[PDB]
Amino acid sequence: NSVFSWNSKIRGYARNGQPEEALSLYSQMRRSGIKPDNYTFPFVLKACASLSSLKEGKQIHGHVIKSGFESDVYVQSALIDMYAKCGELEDARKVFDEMPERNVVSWNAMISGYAQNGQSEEALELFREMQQEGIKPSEFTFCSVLSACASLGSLEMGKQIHGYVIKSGFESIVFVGNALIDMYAKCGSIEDARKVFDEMPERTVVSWTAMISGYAQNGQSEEALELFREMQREGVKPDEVTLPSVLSACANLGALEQGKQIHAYVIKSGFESDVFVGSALIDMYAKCGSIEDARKVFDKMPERDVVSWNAMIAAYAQHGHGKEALQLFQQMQQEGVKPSEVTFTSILSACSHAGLVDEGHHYFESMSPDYGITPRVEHYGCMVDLLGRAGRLDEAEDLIKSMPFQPNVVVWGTLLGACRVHGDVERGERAAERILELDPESAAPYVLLSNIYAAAGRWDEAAKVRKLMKERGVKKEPGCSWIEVNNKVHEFVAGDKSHPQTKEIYAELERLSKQMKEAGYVPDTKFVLHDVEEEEKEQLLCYHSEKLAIAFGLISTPPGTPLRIIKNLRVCGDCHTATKFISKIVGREIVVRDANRFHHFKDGVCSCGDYW
Ligand SMILES: [Zn+2]
Ligand SMILES: [Zn+2]
Repeated sequence: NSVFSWNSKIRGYARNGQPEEALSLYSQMRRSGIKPDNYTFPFVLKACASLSSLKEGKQIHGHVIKSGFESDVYVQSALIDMYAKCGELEDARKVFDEMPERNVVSWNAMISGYAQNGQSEEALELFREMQQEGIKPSEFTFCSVLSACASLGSLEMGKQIHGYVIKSGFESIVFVGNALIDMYAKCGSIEDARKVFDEMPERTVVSWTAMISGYAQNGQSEEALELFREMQREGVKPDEVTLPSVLSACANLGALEQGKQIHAYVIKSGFESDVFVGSALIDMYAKCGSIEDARKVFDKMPERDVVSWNAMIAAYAQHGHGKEALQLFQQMQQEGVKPSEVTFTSILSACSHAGLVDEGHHYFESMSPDYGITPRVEHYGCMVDLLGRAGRLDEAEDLIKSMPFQPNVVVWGTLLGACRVHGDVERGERAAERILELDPESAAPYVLLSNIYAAAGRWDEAAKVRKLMKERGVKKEPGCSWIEVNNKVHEFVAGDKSHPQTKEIYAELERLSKQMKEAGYVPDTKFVLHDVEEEEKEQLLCYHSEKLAIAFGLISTPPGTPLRIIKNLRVCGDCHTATKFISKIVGREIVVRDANRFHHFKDGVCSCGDYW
């Protein structure tokens, strides 16, 4: 016999998903006295990479040295790919540098090894070095560096690689089209991603999934759903990767009935038992204001891993069911499910929204000694929110300084929001400037500080803050409220008159306002950000978008039915008070999801405890 027979059988096993059989063959060849050649080693090393077995891979490296093939280009490229897929990028790089000759396959193995393992900068650096030497990149090369740009968020870089793909005539390769959509979406230019998606002559389910995900991640949930319907019209079958993004779009919109329709499709198509689909269903029901249906999904799941537990814990957290989240955190450990840093963000968030100060401190301090997990900046952010709700503003600011991280806008905004609740003008002042230094084009610090000054009677400084905001050309996005009625999502802006039942909506607000007034409600116009007469301020206040949505819900659903409102920005203090009164008057539960919290208004009381 000869090595050519063995190579044929090893090639067969290695390319049919039987790496262990290929390696078992390689061992037999060794005993039989037939020596491998430069064609055997890539297949056996690829088998090692398929199993993520560094030990055997290192043994084969030893055989490559002894056999005198330390200079063969294909063997060395196979060594690179083996070390990379085994999580040893330094060993792979060492092999790449010592090579006496490299072809394009060797560069792709090293570049892709970096991109697939997070080191996006070194991947692009390697790619720049590759182009100076004049080595033509293949379509796989471009897919790797496009994924590196997507990770880094550098849009201008991806635009460059896009031109390079146009130059190399790869723009019609299906994989390249998918990689470009993914890059543009994650870099923020969703229109250019759609431009690529429409131009593709051939689209797979991966192509549709990338376009749908991009829309869903950039908040554009309606276009995601429209493309998901279009995808069914063209005959492209969604799979277990498509559905989470579709569910995420439903989650953002808060359309509970649209979510249940996608849930039934999930059941029809047999994807319900998929673990990411189930976690997405939990999140979707939670985000749609139905903690009961999220719990039903969780309870009937045949398989519950860490992301399923995290999703259900996070679901209870954002609804302020703090004790239930912690009960689940305990139950999850008793069932042998190890927490992650995501679990701790959720249970610390649960302690925040429910005011469990002592519980939050103990969990946070227990992260490093009692688990393997060192706190990240979001865990410190949760703690700053916890201290803020407790009125311990000094502790919270000191924690921001004493933090072993760079303070970000989230952590300062948390403190700034806490300053508004507790009337801490000077600390609010400091927190605002810190936010402006980090993000000068954000409107939230200006509006917040103006509110601070106004509540404290400092009308002059409040006006100068608003004046400075207009000067710097910074504008806040208009408010917006959505409500699902009869399987349709109705949108309202402040003072809306475009709805076909405007007459009945405004008439219902008139009737309702008479009952609120008789119950003690007194409009507070102090923070109507409009330089107009008092009587005009009260008229604007009457028709803030969440009260239009509540009124539409009241005339469109039978009495006693819960109402579920989604607000894009924030529920102003007067609408929060107003909705407390309304919930008792109409005998309904009213659920408002604003940017930060879930407000459950029940019998004159809100679940947030008047801190948001
Ligand atoms: Zn309001
Ligand atoms: Zn509330």
